[PDB]
Amino acid sequence: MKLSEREWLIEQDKLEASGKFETCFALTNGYIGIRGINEEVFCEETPGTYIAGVFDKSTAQVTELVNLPNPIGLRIYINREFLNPLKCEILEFKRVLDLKQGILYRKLRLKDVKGRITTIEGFRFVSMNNKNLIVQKYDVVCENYSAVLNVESFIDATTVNSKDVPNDRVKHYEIDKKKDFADGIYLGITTKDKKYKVGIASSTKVLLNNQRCYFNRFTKDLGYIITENFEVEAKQGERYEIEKLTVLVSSREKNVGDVFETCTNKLKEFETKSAEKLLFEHIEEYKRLWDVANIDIVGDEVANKSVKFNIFHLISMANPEDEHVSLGAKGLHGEGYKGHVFWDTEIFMLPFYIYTNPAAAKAMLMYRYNLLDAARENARKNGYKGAQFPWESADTGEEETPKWGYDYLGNPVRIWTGDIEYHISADIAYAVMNYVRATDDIDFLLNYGSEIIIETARFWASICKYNKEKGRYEINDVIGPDEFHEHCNNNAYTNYLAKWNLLKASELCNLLLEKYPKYFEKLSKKINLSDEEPFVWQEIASKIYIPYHPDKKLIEQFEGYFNLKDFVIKEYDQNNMPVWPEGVELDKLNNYQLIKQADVVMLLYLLGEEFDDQTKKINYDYYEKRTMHKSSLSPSIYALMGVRVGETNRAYINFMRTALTDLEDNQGNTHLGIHAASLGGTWQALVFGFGGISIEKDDVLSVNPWLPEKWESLKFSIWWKGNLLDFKITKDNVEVKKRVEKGNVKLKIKGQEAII
Amino acid sequence: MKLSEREWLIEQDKLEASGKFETCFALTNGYIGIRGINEEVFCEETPGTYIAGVFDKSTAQVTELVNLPNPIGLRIYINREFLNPLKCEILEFKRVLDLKQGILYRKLRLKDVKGRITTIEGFRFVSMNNKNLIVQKYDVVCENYSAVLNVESFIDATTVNSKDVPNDRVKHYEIDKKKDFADGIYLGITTKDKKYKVGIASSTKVLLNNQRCYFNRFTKDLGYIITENFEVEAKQGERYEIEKLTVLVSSREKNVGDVFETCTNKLKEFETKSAEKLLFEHIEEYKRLWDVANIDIVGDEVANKSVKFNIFHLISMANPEDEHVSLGAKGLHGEGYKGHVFWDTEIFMLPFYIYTNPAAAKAMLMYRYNLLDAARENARKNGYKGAQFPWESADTGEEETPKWGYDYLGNPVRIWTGDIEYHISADIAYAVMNYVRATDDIDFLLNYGSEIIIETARFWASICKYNKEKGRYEINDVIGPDEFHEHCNNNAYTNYLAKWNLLKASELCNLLLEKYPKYFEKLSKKINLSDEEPFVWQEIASKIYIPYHPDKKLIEQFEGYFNLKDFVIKEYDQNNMPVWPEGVELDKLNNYQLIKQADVVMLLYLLGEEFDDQTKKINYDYYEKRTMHKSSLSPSIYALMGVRVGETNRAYINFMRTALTDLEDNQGNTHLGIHAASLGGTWQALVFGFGGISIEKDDVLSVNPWLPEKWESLKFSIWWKGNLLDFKITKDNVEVKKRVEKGNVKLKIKGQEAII
Ligand SMILES: OC[C@H]1O[C@@H](O)[C@H](O)[C@@H](O)[C@@H]1O
Ligand SMILES: OC[C@H]1O[C@@H](O)[C@H](O)[C@@H](O)[C@@H]1O
Ligand SMILES: OC[C@H]1O[C@@H](O)[C@H](O)[C@@H](O)[C@@H]1O
Ligand SMILES: OC[C@H]1O[C@@H](O)[C@H](O)[C@@H](O)[C@@H]1O
Repeated sequence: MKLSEREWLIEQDKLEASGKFETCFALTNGYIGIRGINEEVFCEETPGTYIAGVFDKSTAQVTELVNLPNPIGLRIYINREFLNPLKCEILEFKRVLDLKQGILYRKLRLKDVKGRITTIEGFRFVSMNNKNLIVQKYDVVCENYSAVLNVESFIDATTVNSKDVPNDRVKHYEIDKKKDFADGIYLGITTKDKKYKVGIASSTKVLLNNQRCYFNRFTKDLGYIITENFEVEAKQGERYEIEKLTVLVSSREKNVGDVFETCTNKLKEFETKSAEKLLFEHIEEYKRLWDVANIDIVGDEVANKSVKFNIFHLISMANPEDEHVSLGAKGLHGEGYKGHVFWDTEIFMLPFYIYTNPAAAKAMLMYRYNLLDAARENARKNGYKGAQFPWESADTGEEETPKWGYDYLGNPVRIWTGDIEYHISADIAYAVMNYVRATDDIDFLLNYGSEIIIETARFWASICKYNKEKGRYEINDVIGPDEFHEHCNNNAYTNYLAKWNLLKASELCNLLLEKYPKYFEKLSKKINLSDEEPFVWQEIASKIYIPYHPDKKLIEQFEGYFNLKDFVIKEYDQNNMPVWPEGVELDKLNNYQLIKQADVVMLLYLLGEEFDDQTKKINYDYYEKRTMHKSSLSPSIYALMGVRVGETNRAYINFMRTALTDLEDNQGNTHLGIHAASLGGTWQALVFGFGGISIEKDDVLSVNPWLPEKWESLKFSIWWKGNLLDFKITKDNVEVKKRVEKGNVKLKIKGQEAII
Repeated sequence: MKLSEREWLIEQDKLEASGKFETCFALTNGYIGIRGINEEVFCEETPGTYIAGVFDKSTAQVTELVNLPNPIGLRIYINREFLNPLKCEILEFKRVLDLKQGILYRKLRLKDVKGRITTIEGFRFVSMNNKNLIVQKYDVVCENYSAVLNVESFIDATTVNSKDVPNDRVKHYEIDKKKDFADGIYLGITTKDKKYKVGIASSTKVLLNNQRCYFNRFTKDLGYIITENFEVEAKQGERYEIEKLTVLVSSREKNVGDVFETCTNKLKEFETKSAEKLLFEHIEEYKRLWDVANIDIVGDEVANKSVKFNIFHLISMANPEDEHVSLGAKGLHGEGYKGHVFWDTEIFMLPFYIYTNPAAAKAMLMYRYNLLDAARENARKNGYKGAQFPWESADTGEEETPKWGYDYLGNPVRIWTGDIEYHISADIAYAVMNYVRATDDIDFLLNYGSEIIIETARFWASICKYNKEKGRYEINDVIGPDEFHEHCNNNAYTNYLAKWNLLKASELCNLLLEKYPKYFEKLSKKINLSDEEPFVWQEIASKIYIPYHPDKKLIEQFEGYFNLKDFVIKEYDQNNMPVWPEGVELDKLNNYQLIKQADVVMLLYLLGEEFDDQTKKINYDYYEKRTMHKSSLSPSIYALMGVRVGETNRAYINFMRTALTDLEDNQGNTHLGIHAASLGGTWQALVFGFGGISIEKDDVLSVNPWLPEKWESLKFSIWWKGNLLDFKITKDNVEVKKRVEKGNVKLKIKGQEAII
């Protein structure tokens, strides 16, 4: 293995425990996730070992993505004394994530108090093609000495969730078995609710010139830590090659029967290939994905690198084979938000997959399809009809939003988002149409998508409330995307999206009846559709209230938002983020016009082909200036929409706010996990903002790019109607090339229609 | 509580993890022992939690004193984040062991990265009179803030033995059960060989003005850790009191019945007593101990204070109520030597007890008595007779000396002390007489002691070999007190002591037959003692070879020793310990005249009333120059004999070495546990060296003091034939007063009879 050039490398400065790097250096294949801890597992490190879909509640308030035993641990002892990196003089330190190859490398050259110098150089990856497999390889060289070296491998099944918060800590698993099976060591667990079993097999070997070079192997059962240990009579300057393969299998897999048998056989197979060869198979997967997803920015090396970083974590975390999971708000990179799935995925993350790997996007839509029954049950429990998707989803599709937490001031507080942040159900319907529009996947629409869109429309028809005096339908006592304002009436974003979802479902019903009558019938029989429902939906939609001041062309975020105390945003912090205005009480956010994130502007982004340029510009200007950017979701959408409305003054800096969310930790909580929505947002702002792509009413692909000052070019590729397109954007021009000649693509390049 | 004056305080300078101070501040009551870690249990700390007599082997090479779960842990959290003292600015730090009240005290004033200042102040003790009880009491003041404090009490059963050595690391217990019993938390273990069960019940509470002030208690089951948590809405300046009581019960106690029930009942009674009542009981016990054992040295503060330290640890570690344990080589203060009992106890430590609290000496000797069957089996199976006491003893009395270890160069070695360091069995018979002569405890002598002495004489008769050519009995292939020399023939120390044991045994049989013939009958039947044996002993003893090299008057350590290469000890380190001469190889110590510790000079101390002053001088002079002091048993014996031969500067020098063994860590390995022999050594150097005491034939207490230049005054007390004698030595004068009268006392002060 050879490192990629610097352009592809993300570097940690200093040898130390770091929450931030544990997140940025977290490695996943969309099934296994592993936090970027150091292999020694130092004192203050937070390990993270996750398998997608493996959730457990036990004594916690809601179900949580399980922190499984930590299997990657590896220590070196010199004559039975732990070679402790933080205890040595550091002669050489390098530590990098290689985004092109998807490996985490680390090289240490250490001088201990005895003046002995040792080299430890190696890497690890979570296999993209062997989803069960983790691979670690480290060369060790005793440069000026000879000694007995103990290579210690260990699985640590003392891990817990919420390790730093005494109230919330819980161990979500019990240890079923531990075994020295000669060829390695095994530890198996069952989650405490008993819904999942996981096996972990690990096998370490120490070689010199590809022979096993250890005089003794022993194993230790230390309670809930099991170890595998190789003693080597190490001679000065010789190259001791340590390889550790670890396999994780869960009872989610078809169909395994015994995780122990499956683990250990899987490990046998992996043993017949070399570390070199598992690596090459791993790197091929990254080639295939980068070939489409890579974006080249010329003139801004910070932007270019930060964008590779965003994309890499996006391409790493999705598994199109798994139609029973989707992407948590922090990927598989940490515990913040408990591995739950929000609108972050449908609205921020999904378009990336729609346009770069449509099979991933479909799988994540199949997650929602498969939880339709839980969404129907969720509706029924709240007095509504159709499908009411939860604000926070895990494995069953029940509402997993906590009811209690702590506010900005550390006080206990009720959490209302699960209860009344309803827009999620519309967001999923929108994301369904977005996927089908892009791919022309009619099969999906007919068999799965239509049912989702119609059931969420049924939900919206149940919650809309007719106000007779006013001759309008309202949706009252909600939270819109701006979570600062709770118990609002007629959030415009919510009302509009509901209105969109209702008209979409009618339109679909009449299309399926006219054009796909056998599919219409099967849907109608499955979900009990009546002939009147399409009309009922048209009628509610025609009269849903949108708060709107025609004289000022301003869309009011929710009724009465205009009477609330205004406030000037006067300064930015070291990371160029808004700082709260003087006067503001952080538990009275409801009384001001300050907003957390894009809300009307989010609406203007999603349903933009239905508002005029003046409107978009006017509402952009009003809200952008009142936006605190207090969610990692916020800046991407203001970069993207800034461009779209000619208000490019601040487009660059919002863009760099999203792109550096975790690399500069600009929200201060990167240690909780990757800000997964902001990754998708960054990609969207380049392609739908700077790259100037927008979709028009007749599904014609319009292109009106704007590059910031520093950028001479921007290249990116998207899938559009089954055609792979290459865009090259420069200061002056736009070129679009099809990668396969054949098929017709209609574009509107700066007001001018063009065929390719 | 109020701290004692500074003369009675041992101070740590700096807040940190420290093996040295874990040992130095280990607290014990002779049942429980607890290493001097900080409440929080920082990452580099080495907990030790032991119960006397609780030993397990499992996968280890030999049985080891078990490191049980660590029950003392206590951490504070402010709004859910750990107040970690190592992460704060330390505005104030004080940590002392109070030798007089036997409590460990710490005060911190901490300033965190958020600017909040917190004070944490308190202490802990392992109850001297309630042998199952650990008491902890801390005050917390939030000096410039208010917040929610979480007080977390934890029992950590993830502990193991030999934690920092991978080959040797062994968890010696399984967790039987954990329970939240509302007024506390419970964890029970059973050791892996199943020989001991232990219950731990702990109760924490948080009070403001002696009223429970927490709004919530909760407990957590985190695998092999259980926690008890208290949430407090803490207000600036208020003093919150945390009290933690912990009960440890083992199946070594009588009538435990159900362990959970016994533990939680005991803690319930203790909970009826205030901490101040509990502390006053505890201090009263130390008061009773110090009233006899305190030694007052004037003119030298370093020596007066380190002496308090040495006696503190001795008085803390003996439980005269327990006749089935004795003192391990490192007390109950660490895992060094695995809790094994060696000649250290009978010869070094036991005299301190014999003269300051004989009841403790007698229990220690009953430990031996109760292990005679094992000593008989040990003899038998080695092809010998009588009672061959093991070199290292634990619970069963079988030989527990490891056969394999690592030499001075780090390489695997055969350890031969268990096989051929035979002198332990005479050492025990010596200790018996020593104890009996001081106390006139005839009953012990008739019922217990005589059986020991006679069965060890039987051993010595059975190992002696007749050399027909040279006309004498020999004991060949031995290790004597100087362990640098292995497979020696006729070690003088061993031959004389065997000769002493044989003759003592004949003598006792003659006394028993004549003065107590019923007892002589009962013992003779018990052990099948025939009429002829005592004549056999007398006969073997008359012909045992003693390497005199007259009339040089020079006792050769063993035969051939004088032919080995001589080296000059020339250099010393900054603690004044001998450094190896140049040209010495540490794997060839058998070929040199360098010795580890007192051997011939050990013999001149123990059987002093049998060699003349000229003889002593000569041998002291020859051997001291050759003594490396590579055992902490070495310096005290040379101080003592030094004074006895008027070689007197080197006496003070050796004395300060044994005084400071742990406080200056002069052997470099204080972190393993207290050097328990050296404690006794120090005491004996004072009383029998500088103090001038010896016992000459016919139990005449003789006194010929020599105080060092610095010393104006030396006071101390001893029990002699049931009399408590207070002694006061000044450079010119000696006085003696009875504080308790009993036996008649035959006293000589500088050749002259005296009265009292
Ligand atoms: O998980 C509980 C809640 O936490 C808040 O920090 C987020 O803003 C909500 O969207 C979420 O529902
Ligand atoms: O990322 C999870 C949630 O975090 C909150 O801070 C945002 O307000 C929500 O819109 C978001 O979905
Ligand atoms: O415990 C094994 C051996 O260790 C050595 O350090 C000691 O010198 C012996 O007296 C003991 O038997
Ligand atoms: O302290 C236990 C043992 O340690 C060894 O180093 C000494 O040489 C022995 O005499 C001693 O009994």
